[PDB]
Amino acid sequence: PVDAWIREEVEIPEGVEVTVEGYKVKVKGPKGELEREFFWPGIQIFTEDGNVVIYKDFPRRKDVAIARTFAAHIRNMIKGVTEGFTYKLKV
RNA sequence: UUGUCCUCCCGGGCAUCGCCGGGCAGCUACGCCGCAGCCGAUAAGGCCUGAAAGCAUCUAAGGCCGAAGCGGCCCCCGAA
Repeated sequence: PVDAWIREEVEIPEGVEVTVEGYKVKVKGPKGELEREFFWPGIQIFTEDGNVVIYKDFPRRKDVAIARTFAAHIRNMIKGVTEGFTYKLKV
């Protein structure tokens, strides 16, 4: 194990409410609702105060990578639900 | 229609069916009719999201397309 435990936090802005049931996380905001199932053996996701916490005991390199990508995905959900995304293409 | 025999005529036997021309039915080909391009998942490859590795990155987790190849539609045998 690279460390005793790993704990990644994702802050929740005022306009967004985040809920977790089992291994599936819901993010609701003024623009819509988003879902996703984040599963990895040993990683547990819960909401504490105003943050979403991805936590694991005695993680390894791959576990750390998985936790970081999960945090990035949750941040992407919050970003999309609170302003959304726009792509530009040139013909 | 040739040779021969039944005496001759008609009518017949044999000579590869005696030989030659034609020939329906049947069988045949050299004849004629019939043989779908659509769904599903993939290989190489082309991409999205994304960290390990505050950036980057098609890959580590996750997702989308993608072969005369693979599975189904189709045909034949099939209640030991």
